[PDB]
Amino acid sequence: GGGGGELAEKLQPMRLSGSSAGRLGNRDMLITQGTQLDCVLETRLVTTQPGMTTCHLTRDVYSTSGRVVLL
Amino acid sequence: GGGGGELAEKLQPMRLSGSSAGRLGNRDMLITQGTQLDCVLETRLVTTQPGMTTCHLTRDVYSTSGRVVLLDRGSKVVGFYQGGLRQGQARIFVQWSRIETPSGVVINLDSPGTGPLGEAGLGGWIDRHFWERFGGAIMISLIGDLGDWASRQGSSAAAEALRNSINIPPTLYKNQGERVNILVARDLDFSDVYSLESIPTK
Amino acid sequence: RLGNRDMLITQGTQLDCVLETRLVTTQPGMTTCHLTRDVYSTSGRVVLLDRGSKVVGFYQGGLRQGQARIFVQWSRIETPSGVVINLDSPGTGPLGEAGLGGWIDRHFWERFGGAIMISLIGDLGDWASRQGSSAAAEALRNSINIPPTLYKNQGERVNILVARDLDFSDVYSLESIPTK
Amino acid sequence: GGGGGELAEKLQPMRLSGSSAG
Amino acid sequence: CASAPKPKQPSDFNREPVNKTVPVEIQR
Amino acid sequence: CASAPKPKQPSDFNREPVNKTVPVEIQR
Amino acid sequence: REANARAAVEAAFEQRVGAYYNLKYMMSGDKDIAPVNAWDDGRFTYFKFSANADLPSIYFVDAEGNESLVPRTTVGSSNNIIAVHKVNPKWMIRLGNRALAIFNEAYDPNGVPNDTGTASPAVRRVNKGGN
Amino acid sequence: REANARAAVEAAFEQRVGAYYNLKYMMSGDKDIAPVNAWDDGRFTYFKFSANADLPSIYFVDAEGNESLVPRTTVGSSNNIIAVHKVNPKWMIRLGNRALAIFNEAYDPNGVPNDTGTASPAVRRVNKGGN
Repeated sequence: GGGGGELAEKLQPMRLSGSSAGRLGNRDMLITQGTQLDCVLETRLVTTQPGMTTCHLTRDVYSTSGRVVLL
Repeated sequence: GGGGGELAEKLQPMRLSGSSAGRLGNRDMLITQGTQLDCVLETRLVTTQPGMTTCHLTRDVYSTSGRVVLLDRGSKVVGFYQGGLRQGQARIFVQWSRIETPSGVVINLDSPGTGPLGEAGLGGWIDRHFWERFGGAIMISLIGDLGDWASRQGSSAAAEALRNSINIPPTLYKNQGERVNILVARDLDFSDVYSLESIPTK
Repeated sequence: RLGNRDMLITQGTQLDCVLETRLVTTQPGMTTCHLTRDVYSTSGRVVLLDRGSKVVGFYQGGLRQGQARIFVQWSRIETPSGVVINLDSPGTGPLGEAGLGGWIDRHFWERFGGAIMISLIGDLGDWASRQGSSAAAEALRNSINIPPTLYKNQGERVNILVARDLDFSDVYSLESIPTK
Repeated sequence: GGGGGELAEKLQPMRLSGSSAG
Repeated sequence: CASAPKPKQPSDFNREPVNKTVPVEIQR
Repeated sequence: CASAPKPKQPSDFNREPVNKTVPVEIQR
Repeated sequence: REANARAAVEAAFEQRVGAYYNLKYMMSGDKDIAPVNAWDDGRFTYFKFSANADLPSIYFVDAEGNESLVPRTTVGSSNNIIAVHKVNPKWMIRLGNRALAIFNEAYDPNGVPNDTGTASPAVRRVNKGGN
Repeated sequence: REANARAAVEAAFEQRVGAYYNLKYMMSGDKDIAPVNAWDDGRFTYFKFSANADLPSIYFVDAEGNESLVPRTTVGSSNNIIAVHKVNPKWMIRLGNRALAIFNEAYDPNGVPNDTGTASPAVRRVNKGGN
């Protein structure tokens, strides 16, 4: 039967596919997501018109292994 | 016959298919759904604009068997939020997308972020913008009344102002360094990146 | 007739579990509970789900005005020995009433404070203007429809009412113990 | 199953392609 | 003016040792 | 009239050395 | 050969040698949901419950008194032991509307480091993926 | 040959010779989230935490007292050391609603220049891309 429409549609399963762990290739030549780049704003920013900004890195940015200066 | 339409449609059966129990493959290289990952929030969270969050695991995460450390402490988790808040809401939905182990292991967990006790979404201090929503109307009404008083002492705009600025969604502020949980929404398999070996005694 | 009643949990069996996560229905989310007791078969002779088994579920959609219970669907249970079965069953209260319920925040102030404040300032201004010798409806129309929020504390007892037949024939078997 | 519509659509991943330095 | 009630806080008066006897899992 | 609260500022009274002993990673 | 390695790993996990046990645990609150035994081995904390007792929910209490979730595994021959994956000075036990506080009276901040990546000091976790 | 070069690079990274260590660090605040050791080598600052301690979040404090994010890497045999990629007079440590301030009492403004492009003075970073 196809009855019990409301209860039967609140009981439809949510099946989420599993994930498999991988490995990063070379962690000396890599900057991964979520790395924070600290830079100093050069241009003064006024949002009246669309425009372009510019900043300069204040610090060296290392690799995820923390051994090579990449930026 | 096909009569008795209302009673015959309230008597339509609801037949739910049965389920069969299975078994997990390797419980030493596995993190199952509903595991709680305790991490500390790095970024300060303000929901004005859509953005990306970041947190670090404060503790080691073991396998379901509880014998192998699968996610080391200090692992970096990256997530994001979007859409802002609605009136009456005090928690934002955050999806954590990926975790990076200090040894280079990467797994894509797309899981909901929660509070320290598992309540859904991240919550902090809420700015409801009371003045930006009602100050125009209050000011218009008060100046109207003051002008009327001055005109009398010789011997609707407020609704228009309110209609335009009444619907301003609230903003959530969450401080940096706050504790959060990631509730694993899917099964995470580490069979391809780790293996176990016995240590020679003494 | 049911096939094997030693490897079977039938519909309408009550699974008593303790809520781990604190539940707040602002955002859709996932719940988690642990079985407090062993669950036996319909014959009542084999423990099919051990105590401490972890159950994962979810809720969505929030509440409507006048509702005090949220619908929770429990999706999967994991046995401490590694058995997994997908039960997609409704979560209930300790006495089997449908949905999880707790303390309800109806947001009285967020719904009526704008109107009350607008009316009171209007009346105060009128009084001050007289002492020389609708905006409230607009405010109410926009914020009157705010759905309530349910809060349920962690550690609360809940039931899972099994909505389908669960078969454990493929993962367990029975053997007699040699006497003495 | 395809249920859990709201929660399942808030859990859709956002996969951003990496970049290579030139 | 109304907030979600907190779960019960246990009383800190009847504080006593958990272990009346050594567990057998410790092999003692 | 309301602003986002600041995170807790640590008290500057109980100021003491972090290193009670030389770390072994320094090989000392 | 891999069966030999697996047997060695299981033997190393079971042998459980060189372990120190802390038994200084107090409790206050609702004693009807109390464990019959609590201890820790320096890495995990174990609460043992009787056969007739419901298994409660166990929470991690920080210095300010805020509760938070901690992962648990159920061990023991009859699933009567809850093992939490942390060592902490204070624990909270809740079942329904009853609460019980557990106090570690010999808390060691240092603990023992986890140099191997496993719950045992006799098994390495090694990086298979290479890459 | 490239395996020889890689072995040389790893040996140069590990050898870690000619390094000066600064141990003049004070702390005030919530000592329950405190590290057991803090030092710097002139380029990175290292905070070591015990096995039973949660790893907190560490923030960079400027002269006016504003906090900002600083990149970190987790090092050590048991992931017990947080290495931040900067040397700074003042640090902020936060975990939940607890805060601890770390003060570098021997801050050297000059530091040591990074002429090689790597964290070690024994490895050049060289421009492969040419172009």
